[PDB]
Amino acid sequence: AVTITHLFGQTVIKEPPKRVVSAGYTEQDDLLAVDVVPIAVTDWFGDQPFAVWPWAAPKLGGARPAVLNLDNGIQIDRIAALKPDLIVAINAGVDADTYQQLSAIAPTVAQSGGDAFFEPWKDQARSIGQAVFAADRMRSLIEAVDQKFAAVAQRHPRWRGKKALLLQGRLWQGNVVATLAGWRTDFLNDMGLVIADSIKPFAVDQRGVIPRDHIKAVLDAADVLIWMTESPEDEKALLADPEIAASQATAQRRHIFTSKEQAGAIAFSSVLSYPVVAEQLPPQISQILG
Ligand SMILES: [Cl-]
Ligand SMILES: [Cl-]
Ligand SMILES: [Cl-]
Repeated sequence: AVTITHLFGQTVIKEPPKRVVSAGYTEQDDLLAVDVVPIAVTDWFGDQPFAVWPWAAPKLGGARPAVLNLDNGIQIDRIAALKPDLIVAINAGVDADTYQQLSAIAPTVAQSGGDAFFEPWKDQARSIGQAVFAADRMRSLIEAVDQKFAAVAQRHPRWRGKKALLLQGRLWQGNVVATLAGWRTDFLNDMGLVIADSIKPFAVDQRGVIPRDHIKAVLDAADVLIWMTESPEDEKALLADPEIAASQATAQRRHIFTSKEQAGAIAFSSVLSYPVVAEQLPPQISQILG
């Protein structure tokens, strides 16, 4: 028997769960990675089959899990009717009230820390690994992710010190939104890249929010710009913006506009999704810096 400790206290899991609800946005990836097929998955975005993205889809096979959604909040009645022996909500934005409500249905694994959404991915992965008795296997999977990105650095020693920015694929009310240096950007550091500090003065929580008249100046501080774009229309809209259009990156073609899959892979930041980032992204960075 394993005992998981989290923000709301301890959860005792007597044996390996045969019925598992994934009540958060990204958890289905770590569960599938250790070959736990959830009976329910919670949709986030992308409108994927059964809310499982292409990298994890082969693991799903012919399984047809219920698809939940957080639009109105956690649907507990649906989770109750599914009658799970385990509920994983790390990423579901659980609070003290909703947790006890989930605990009534079955043992519930909540987030460990002050982040109700999107705690550091390794913490989420390790927690899931222990809960499903996959702990040794999960450790190997995490180590494999670090290996992949490190191998990119070794293959591209010239990239070291080059400045990059990781940006959302859409403007918010005319403003560029950058991912601040943190665990989310660690995969870029592993490749040897540095996050341009031009975004630091504009920091809000884990994101920089760039005023319009600061956009060109902030972008021009970077050698390569990675926009996480979910469709061709996202890219067109960004290139139509005069600040972005007049940036050095446009003239010098320093822009990387991700595919929906690539954006989703970054967004999920899982043991399954990150390997996709390590494969598909560096060839695009190579054409620019190279
Ligand atoms: Cl660590
Ligand atoms: Cl194991
Ligand atoms: Cl090689």
